[PDB]
Amino acid sequence: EICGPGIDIRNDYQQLKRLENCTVIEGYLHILLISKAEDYRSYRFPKLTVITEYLLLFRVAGLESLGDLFPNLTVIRGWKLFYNYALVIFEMTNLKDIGLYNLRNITRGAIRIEKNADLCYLSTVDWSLILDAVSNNYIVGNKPPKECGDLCPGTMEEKPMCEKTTINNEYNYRCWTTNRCQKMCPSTCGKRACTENNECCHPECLGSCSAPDNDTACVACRHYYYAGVCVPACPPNTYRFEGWRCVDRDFCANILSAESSDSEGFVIHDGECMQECPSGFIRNGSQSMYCIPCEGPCPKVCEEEKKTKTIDSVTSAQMLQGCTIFKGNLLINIRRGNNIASELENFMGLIEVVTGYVKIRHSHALVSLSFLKNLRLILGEEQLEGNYSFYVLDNQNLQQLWDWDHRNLTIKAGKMYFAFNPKLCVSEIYRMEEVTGTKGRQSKGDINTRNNGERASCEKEQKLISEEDLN
Ligand SMILES: *[C@@H]1O[C@H](CO[C@@H]2O[C@@H](C)[C@@H](O)[C@@H](O)[C@@H]2O)[C@@H](O[C@@H]2O[C@H](CO)[C@@H](O[C@@H]3O[C@H](CO)[C@@H](O)[C@H](O[C@H]4O[C@H](CO)[C@@H](O)[C@H](O)[C@@H]4O)[C@@H]3O)[C@H](O)[C@H]2NC(C)=O)[C@H](O)[C@H]1NC(C)=O
Ligand SMILES: *[C@@H]1O[C@H](CO[C@@H]2O[C@@H](C)[C@@H](O)[C@@H](O)[C@@H]2O)[C@@H](O[C@@H]2O[C@H](CO)[C@@H](O)[C@H](O)[C@H]2NC(C)=O)[C@H](O)[C@H]1NC(C)=O
Ligand SMILES: *[C@@H]1O[C@H](CO)[C@@H](O)[C@H](O)[C@H]1NC(C)=O
Ligand SMILES: *[C@@H]1O[C@H](CO)[C@@H](O)[C@H](O)[C@H]1NC(C)=O
Repeated sequence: EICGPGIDIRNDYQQLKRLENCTVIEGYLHILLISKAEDYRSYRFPKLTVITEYLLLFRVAGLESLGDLFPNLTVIRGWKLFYNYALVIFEMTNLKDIGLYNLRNITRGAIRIEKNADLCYLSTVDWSLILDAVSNNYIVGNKPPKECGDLCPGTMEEKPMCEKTTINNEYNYRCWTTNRCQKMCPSTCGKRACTENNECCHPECLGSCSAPDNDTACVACRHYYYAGVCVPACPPNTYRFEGWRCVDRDFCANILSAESSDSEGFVIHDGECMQECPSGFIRNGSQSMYCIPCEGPCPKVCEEEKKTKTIDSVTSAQMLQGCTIFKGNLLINIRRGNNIASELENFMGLIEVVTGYVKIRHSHALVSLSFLKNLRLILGEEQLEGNYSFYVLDNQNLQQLWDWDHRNLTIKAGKMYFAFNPKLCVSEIYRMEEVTGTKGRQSKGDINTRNNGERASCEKEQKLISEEDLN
């Protein structure tokens, strides 16, 4: 049967029993960190014929051959890879050979056969028969051919049974083990598979087949599998799923059905049943199976554990990246200021709306609030003591807010307070008021002219600080 998604086997060999019914592993297979006992015997899963992504064996000892486990693995489709590799075999102690003696096609990605001290029967395999892109294989740290002394079936008596290819200007016999030769097909068949008796398969059959010229006798499909048939494409009203099979809509619509997911569910876009809409699309309603183009960066509501996000750096604003709506409060408190105003804007420039309030305090690094490039509205659903939506205090260099000519912003509810911005002419402050519609909701210690703009050419008034500021 089909088992998915990626099976992750490890620490106990006995976990390899999770694989006893799988004929197809829809996803990857990981076998790490296991140690088979020389004492205890062994498993063997002849049912496994296909793995839709990659096969990765890492740091496993006691296993002396993979054909021992998967004597019938025939295709590793490589629909998703472990970093370019469809087949990774690393630090596999004891492994004396690959033995994957029915492996006939790695549809995608390459292979990595690294530090396997005793691995042999390695130079005797013709990976170009199995893989296209052999140039990308990565091989090193295995057992040296001259110490291996491999002999293909027949070599020792005197009736070679294996075929010969040339690999790296060496013309020799190809085989997976001493008793098993690598299978090849009659040239007649061309780019097609063939039976055990060298009979060509249907052009759709991938890997191999039970009866020639029959598209229902495949061991795998070249393209898509469907209703017992290797199809060259999915039939109308059935959709590609996982790169290898066609599934109808109620199947797609019922995939998380054994689970209580609060997430938006599977969608069907461009003929494929997939868990999520394509990059610039959005589901046209919540839990609709239909994806529609966003028409700009897709809407994205960001909301964190705490209510007030305090951005005290450029690194701290990382999470804001991509967001259109910040549900919470922004406390922008940036002191250190190389040039964080273009860096910040690649993080905060997309925010159109803040649901809470915006507090700018101690932000000496800043000269303008213009990196909030998309901010169109502040909702004021939560406000500082006093009823403040917009609160700006102790800002040494702030010269402007936003450009009150090139830009528009609105404060649905709440009011503002300004203090201790020496480079910030009250004029801007007075303009912002008109624009945001917060004009008229302001007390008058709010916009003081004694410590706001005091040291900037402009064009409770002549004092630097006052009792009015202790309020
Ligand atoms: C999300 O998208 C689905 C799928 O719709 C398809 O893709 C969309 C992205 C868009 O391209 C659609 O045009 C396309 O179908 C939407 O499902 C469709 O939903 C509409 C909603 O009513 C259905 O159409 C209706 O069919 C009725 C029965 O035949 C017909 O009576 C209706 O006509 C009456 O109402 C219309 C609509 O307002 C009116 O203009 C007419 O004059 C008349 O009074 C109406 O056409 C489609 O059949 C849909 N179903 C399917 C299976 O495709 C889905 O609604 C949408 N979700 C959200 C939240 O928008
Ligand atoms: C391993 O198997 C694939 C199977 O081919 C598929 O079916 C073809 C008829 C074609 O339409 C492809 O899309 C399918 O992948 C081999 O790769 C295909 O090779 C054919 C012929 O070279 C080529 O036209 C396709 O583009 C290839 N398909 C893909 C996805 O690349 C591949 O060559 C086989 N590897 C070896 C060593 O034989
Ligand atoms: C597989 O099937 C057998 C019998 O149907 C069952 O006992 C075993 O628990 C199953 N293993 C899995 C992983 O399904
Ligand atoms: C292929 O083989 C199956 C069973 O042997 C058969 O029933 C099906 O009809 C065959 N396909 C053709 C085209 O004959």
